[PDB]
Amino acid sequence: PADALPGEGAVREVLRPLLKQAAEKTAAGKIVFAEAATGTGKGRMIASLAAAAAIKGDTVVVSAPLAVTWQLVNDMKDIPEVRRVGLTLSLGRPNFISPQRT
Amino acid sequence: VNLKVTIDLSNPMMEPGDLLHLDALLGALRVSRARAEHGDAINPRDYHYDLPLERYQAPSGDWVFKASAFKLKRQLPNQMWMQTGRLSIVEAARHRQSGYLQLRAGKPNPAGGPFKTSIYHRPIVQAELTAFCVGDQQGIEALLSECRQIGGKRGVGFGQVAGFKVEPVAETDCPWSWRALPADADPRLVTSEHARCIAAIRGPYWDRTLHVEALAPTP
Amino acid sequence: MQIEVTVRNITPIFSAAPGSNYITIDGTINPPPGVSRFPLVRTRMMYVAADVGDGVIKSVPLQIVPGNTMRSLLRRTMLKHVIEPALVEKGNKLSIGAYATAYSGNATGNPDGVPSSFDEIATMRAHPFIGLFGGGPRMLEGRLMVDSLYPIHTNAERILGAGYENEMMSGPITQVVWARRMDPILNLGSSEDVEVINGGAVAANGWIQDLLANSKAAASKKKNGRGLKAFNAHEVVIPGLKWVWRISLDRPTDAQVGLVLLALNKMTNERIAGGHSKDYGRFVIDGVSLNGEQVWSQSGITGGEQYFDAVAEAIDGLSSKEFEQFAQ
Amino acid sequence: MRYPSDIVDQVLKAGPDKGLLTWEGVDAACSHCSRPIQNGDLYSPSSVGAFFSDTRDLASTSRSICWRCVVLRKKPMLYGLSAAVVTQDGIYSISKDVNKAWLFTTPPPAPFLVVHSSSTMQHLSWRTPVTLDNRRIHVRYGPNLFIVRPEVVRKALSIADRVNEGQKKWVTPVYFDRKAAAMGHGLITRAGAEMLTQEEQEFFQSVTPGERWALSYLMHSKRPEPEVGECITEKVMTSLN
DNA sequence: CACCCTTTCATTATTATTATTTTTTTTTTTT
Ligand SMILES: [Zn+2]
Repeated sequence: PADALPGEGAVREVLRPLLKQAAEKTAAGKIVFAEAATGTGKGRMIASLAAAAAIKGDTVVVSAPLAVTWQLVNDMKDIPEVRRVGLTLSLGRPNFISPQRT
Repeated sequence: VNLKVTIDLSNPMMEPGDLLHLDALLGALRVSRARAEHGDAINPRDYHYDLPLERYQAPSGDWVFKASAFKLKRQLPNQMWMQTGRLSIVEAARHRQSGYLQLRAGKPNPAGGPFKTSIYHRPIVQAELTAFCVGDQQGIEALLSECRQIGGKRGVGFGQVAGFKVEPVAETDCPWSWRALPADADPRLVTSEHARCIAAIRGPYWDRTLHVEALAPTP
Repeated sequence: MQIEVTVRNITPIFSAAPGSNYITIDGTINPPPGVSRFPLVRTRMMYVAADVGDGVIKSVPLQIVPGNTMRSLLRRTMLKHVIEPALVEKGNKLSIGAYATAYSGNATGNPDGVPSSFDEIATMRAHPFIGLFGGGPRMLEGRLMVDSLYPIHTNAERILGAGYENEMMSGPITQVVWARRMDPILNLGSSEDVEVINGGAVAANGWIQDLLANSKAAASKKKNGRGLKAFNAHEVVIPGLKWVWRISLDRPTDAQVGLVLLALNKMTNERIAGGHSKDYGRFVIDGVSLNGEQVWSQSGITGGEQYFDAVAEAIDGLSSKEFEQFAQ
Repeated sequence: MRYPSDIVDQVLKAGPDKGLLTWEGVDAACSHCSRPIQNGDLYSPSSVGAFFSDTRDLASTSRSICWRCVVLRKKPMLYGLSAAVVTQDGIYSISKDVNKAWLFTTPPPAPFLVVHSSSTMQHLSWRTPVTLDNRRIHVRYGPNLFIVRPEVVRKALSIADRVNEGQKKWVTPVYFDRKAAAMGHGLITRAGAEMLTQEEQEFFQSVTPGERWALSYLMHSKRPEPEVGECITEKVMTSLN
């Protein structure tokens, strides 16, 4: 894996091709339709795309359901590039509770 | 490399009189590429042989390109297109009065001349086009990337390429021999559907001055 | 470079098709023999490939305008709107064979095959008008590829491509409009309406007995002249339909694209039909996209000012000797 | 045998017109024939008025007519050759359907030139290549160049006659237009789609438009049989002289 | 000779023609 993306080594070998053209055509400014099956580890490939865009200076936003959130930040903790640029989460009013009522 | 090329169409195309040869398509594509990469004032005779294909030499001269003709698999029934040509007589009359037109004749002629109305009908086929050739796949892809039309470069909208695909195949599968060949070709290369005629075997297949005594297949 | 013009037709679209087409009075197209039929000239339709339905390809009808009508319409609006006022503000007088080469795609400048050097091929393909189409005895390839007017329709989804799924039509798009001609002598009321006729009552009566004798003789032959009383049919494409128009230029100059843009600026007064008496083919332009970027506005074309300056200095400098040298 | 202009000497006997120029300079092809006009060969400059519609089918652009197709460009050679086969022995009119049964299906001669007029009169004999072998017939019809094979047409006739066997009324398996101008030229008929199989439909659909144009004149309600032609060679010779 | 009119000739012959048949769910975690 010479000249690999950040976090590429934890992505499976089958998803490496989708990841490379997805990063390439998002580097060109196009909206990329990338399709993979359930057990092929799309979270790791998404992490690679987010890290490789984050080292360019880009403000990267990852939109996902709240069940996918924990494994997405699980794929976003140990790579050094998102450790350098930081990772945060935006949560709404239904993520919290009223203290007085509870 | 002994590869094989399909083109599928987003628009119906003119059914070719005689054979659509793949090397003719690549020659026209290389002419367009040379027009982009030099400019407009060039000789198309110079660059339409600069092709990434093999060149078969018959036993006593008469060399041809190693590229078989386009075999046609009809997705659609072979319909017909009509086109007409006529100069608008009304604008000619108003330009004749306005002085912008200098026409001594006071009457047109729809059977002949500048104001001739002409009707003509050409076959139309929507098809998968499969050819067989020996050459480099990368150069054929680089040529066919510009190939927006095939069969007719009509400028009027026909033969628009939905896509193309080149794959290598084994030797015994590929019928390269299905091509216009010289009469001195090898006995293993002459088939039953080949017959002796006047045909071009190379380059501009429309140029009747280059047409030779050839053994060629029937579309 | 590509120009995609999305237009809506204000009036119906009619481009007549060849063949002998017959419709009944109810609407059945091409009846079996032994029943009363009707003359019908359908609008032009091609059988195109369809991936709708199943993954296999099926042949479906698609009702279009042919691309030749598009090419001649674009050509004629450039001549009528920018080329002719420029050439008559200078005093230029074209010749037949140069007018025939500019206005039609014909080789009557010299019917002979005129040889074309590569330098003169280059200097005529870079002309703001001439290099778009070419034509004449040179028979050189024009730079303008004008496509058919395709309606945004589900039968054309292979032709249209992805992205037109929003604002898309389906189902039938042809309506068989029935037209007729009445013998207007039968419409004549009284002496005040008939006094303009030489003969008047005598001439009107004579035509009525002539038409009566011809009709009864034709009906007796059924169990070669023809009267004025006609009633026929023609399929038109429905008005208000959205259409895409693809104009792809093979290595264009700035002035050529500017000429196409100034054609689109003034083509609202043009028509696209075989219905010029009935005002068929009136359209307004809703979108013009150059290289994927939309440029049309409500007050004409806003954008491409380099093309506009190029075409202004191109149409200013032409003196029609280049048209004559293009012909012969 | 090599060129269409070889019919001017091998089949009929004709000479160059008086006043034609000999060829000078480097050798160039004819504007019409495609024959290379060598030095020592007679030629004409192109002085046509603006009624010659056939600019699209000019072989070259040397602005020169070879004398043999100066002869082919005169009017009796135009209308008298409106539908004919020009073999090495004579000129046979093929306007009868029986004659096209004779030539398209099992023709005796190998080398000839087959011309048929779509319109009333067109420049036809010089722009068509010579049929060299019978297995690949080159036909001109109007502005269209056409290819016919005898064996495939014989196979088509055998298929259509066996599927039409047992029916008193002749049913057309696949429609072909005689003018080749209707859109439905080459279309399989409904009943003919039933009484042909799918491989037979693909075979009748895959043929070149020359065989479709031949089977228009050969597959219809009454069926032609192959009989030889009336020789119009003396007829067009009397027209020419 | 470039610009047109208007004359002239030609042999066989037939005609078929694509168009469609849902289910009625209650998810999700925004302001
Ligand atoms: Zn010749």
